[PDB]
Amino acid sequence: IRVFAIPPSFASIFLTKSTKLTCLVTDLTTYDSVTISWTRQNGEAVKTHTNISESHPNATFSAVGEASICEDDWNSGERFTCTVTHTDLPSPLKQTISRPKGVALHRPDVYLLPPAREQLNLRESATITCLVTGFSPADVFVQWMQRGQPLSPEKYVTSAPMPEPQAPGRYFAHSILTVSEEEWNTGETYTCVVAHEALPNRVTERTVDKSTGKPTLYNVSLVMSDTA
Amino acid sequence: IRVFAIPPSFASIFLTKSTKLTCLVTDLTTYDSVTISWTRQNGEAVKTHTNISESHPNATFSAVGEASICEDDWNSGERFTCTVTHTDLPSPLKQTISRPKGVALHRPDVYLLPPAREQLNLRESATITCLVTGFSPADVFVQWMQRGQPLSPEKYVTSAPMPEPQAPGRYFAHSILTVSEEEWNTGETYTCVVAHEALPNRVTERTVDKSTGKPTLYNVSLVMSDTAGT
Amino acid sequence: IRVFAIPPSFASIFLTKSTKLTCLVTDLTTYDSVTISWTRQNGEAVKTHTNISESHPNATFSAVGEASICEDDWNSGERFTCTVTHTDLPSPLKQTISRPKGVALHRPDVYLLPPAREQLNLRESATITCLVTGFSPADVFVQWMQRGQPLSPEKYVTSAPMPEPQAPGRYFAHSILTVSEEEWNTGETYTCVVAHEALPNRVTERTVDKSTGKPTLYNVSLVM
Ligand SMILES: *[C@@H]1O[C@H](CO)[C@@H](O)[C@H](O)[C@H]1NC(C)=O
Ligand SMILES: *[C@@H]1O[C@H](CO)[C@@H](O)[C@H](O)[C@H]1NC(C)=O
Ligand SMILES: *[C@@H]1O[C@H](CO)[C@@H](O)[C@H](O)[C@H]1NC(C)=O
Repeated sequence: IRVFAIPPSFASIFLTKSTKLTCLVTDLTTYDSVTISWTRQNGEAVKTHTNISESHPNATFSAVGEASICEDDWNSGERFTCTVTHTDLPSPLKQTISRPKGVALHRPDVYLLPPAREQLNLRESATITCLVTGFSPADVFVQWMQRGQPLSPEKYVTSAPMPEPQAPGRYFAHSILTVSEEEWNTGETYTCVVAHEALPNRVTERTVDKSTGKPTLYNVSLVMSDTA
Repeated sequence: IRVFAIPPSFASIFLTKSTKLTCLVTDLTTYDSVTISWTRQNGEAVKTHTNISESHPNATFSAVGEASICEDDWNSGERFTCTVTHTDLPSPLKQTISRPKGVALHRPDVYLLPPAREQLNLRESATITCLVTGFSPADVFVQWMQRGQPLSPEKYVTSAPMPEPQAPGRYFAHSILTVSEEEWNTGETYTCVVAHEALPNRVTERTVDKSTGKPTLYNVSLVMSDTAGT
Repeated sequence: IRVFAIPPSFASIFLTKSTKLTCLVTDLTTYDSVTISWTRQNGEAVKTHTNISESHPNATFSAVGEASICEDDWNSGERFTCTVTHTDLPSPLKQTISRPKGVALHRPDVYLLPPAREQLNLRESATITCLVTGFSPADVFVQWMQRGQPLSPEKYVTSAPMPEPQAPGRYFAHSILTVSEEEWNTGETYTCVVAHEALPNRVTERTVDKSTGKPTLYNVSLVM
């Protein structure tokens, strides 16, 4: 009986714009009369459940049980407890869901680095990296937009957060968006959206352009002489 | 009896980090045992209703009650009804406020405008404006932060939304942050934050500084008289 | 009751080069004995109000009043009282129309702002705004002129005056001009004029174009 109730990630919270709690049974024979429900503080019980599949190649009952509940309820510590009433165990399988309060809350520092000059000289592609550093919960979401329109998820790839060597509490992550080199030369502005809990507005946007790392000063001095 | 309530705009709920709506009753006699609550169409009212204001000396109430309500439930289209029971009106008075449905949801087109040279040449101050235009509906919230830190609301003021001349459906707004010239000389982010429901992430951030724009300056210092005609 | 006595703002007197007094009749019987006051302190009667409004659908009667009063006489501070002799009230309602005096006059500091780089990069429309700062009181009739010919009122929108955050006495105003990007690229010597009483000539002009907004870039030096 593997009731792995993994809380949805913050990227999943701002991806589908809905908080779906997870209480899924793994490695168990599919049976009937399973009355799953969520019990919280003050005895509230609101639930809608779908995605029930009788047959599985691994002989594991799905019992996905995804319900839409407001984010403020999670922010209030409602301790969402799953109550899977399986036949073998008459007592409901209690699995609580709550945010691990007590962790450090450091806002990320978003830096939109310009593409390398040699790669643009190669005239093949233009990969703009979005270096996100300094976040303790390590729950970061990176999304790219062009002219205010979000791009397809397959154009940009985001690496999983990993601990920072200098700061043990803080974490860092990176993501790259690959476009054509003349697309970069066109003058389009790319915005990197970084979603995190510690941010005052929960998101942060940085804009990159052709004129973000150009040489502000040219100091050419043409000196010509006819003597040794 | 002028019955009216102020619906919680997106700007207010974005500023307060919570969704709360007020029930307001005007031109009624001063009786005790006030029972006002926002009843959802399923028949379940608000949990708590506190912070009721005190009557004006002119025998007119502007009392407002606040409660914690889910934002998804409000903006999904579910209308909220306020029940008003009092000795003056034995029949239960009802109120209704709800955001309009079917209105065009177009993202704002934010273009921050750097200040002109002459305001910098004058030594009094510098004004940085964040031109927000082409957004529907009219409601919008503009916030200014410096280096990721929120600034005081007294420094920046947001203009009231007005329709765009080209398109009647869209609207445009202004927000000016007045800062000293020496602050503009130093490198500061001075981020402009625009909040709107039609945006995907609901927040648009733009940055500006002294090095913003700044076409490349050339310093050609050529020496040619050393040849002296071979 | 209530009467919509709207004093003529500085914009109205600036546009028509004359003062057009307005005292809108509201909340009165449509076809009852009505006597609106249109006399000065001395009692002289102005010319009869023109363009009388028709019968409003509700019980309230509507009427548009106009008058031709001078500039300094209207600035002299005499009282233009609006009172109506009507049978629905035993006593007539008085709402005097007069300029409020004692307000400080501050010279506006207008500074036109070039269009943003992102707007010039996306290239859908070009919005040129004329920022008005440090003007008091809250009155403005800022305009927009194209190559010497003023643009249509519909093209430009003038924002309502609001108190300045740093200076409570002073106010600010906005006036955007939505134009084509190619028009800005070609250069149409757009100009902005702002109307205010505190200026020595009541209006000042600022000129902008594409070459404006571009500093000196080419510091080529010839030395011997
Ligand atoms: C540019 O070059 C000149 C000499 O050619 C030098 O004196 C000057 O310091 C240089 N500019 C900067 C910013 O260093
Ligand atoms: C431009 O060149 C002149 C002549 O060499 C020099 O004196 C000046 O400092 C330069 N300006 C810069 C480098 O900003
Ligand atoms: C331009 O060049 C002259 C050459 O003498 C120099 O004095 C001046 O400082 C330069 N200005 C800039 C902004 O580089």
